[PDB]
Amino acid sequence: MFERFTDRARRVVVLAQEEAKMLNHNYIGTEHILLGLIHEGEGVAAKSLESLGISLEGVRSQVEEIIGQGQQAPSGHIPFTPRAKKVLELSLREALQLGHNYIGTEHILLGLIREGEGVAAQVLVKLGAELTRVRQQVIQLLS
Amino acid sequence: GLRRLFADQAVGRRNI
Repeated sequence: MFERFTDRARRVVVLAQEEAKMLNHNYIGTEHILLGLIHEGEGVAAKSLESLGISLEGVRSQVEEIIGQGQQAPSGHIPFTPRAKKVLELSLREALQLGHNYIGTEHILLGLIREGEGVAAQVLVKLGAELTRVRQQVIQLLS
Repeated sequence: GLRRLFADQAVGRRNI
């Protein structure tokens, strides 16, 4: 599935893994994907999130409250949570339905919203960003 | 990869 990703989408997932590592987390969850979308900085997802007032520090703060720093450094390669796998699979489906044969940062964010149930979704709502508004912003920046 | 056992090239883990 990674072979469909744009270079900047690949960067999102790489940064998600680095954020999980920094937090001493044992899985790449949806919240790490959200942090990766922000860290990537330049894509439609990052720009959408900046527009909606969703900051790297706000998300990190929420993740610290909900999950907390782990005590032991994990390995270089961290597995995805089931929910994060689902998000990636849905990102593909978003792209396909919109007529794209590639997965960009926009599609990863749309997939995160489509899944809508995991830690990232909980954090977005806690930070004042209803999922529906997030999708509209993405679609808007795309149009 | 999208599973568990050993390191994918870039991100995640995979099984045999």
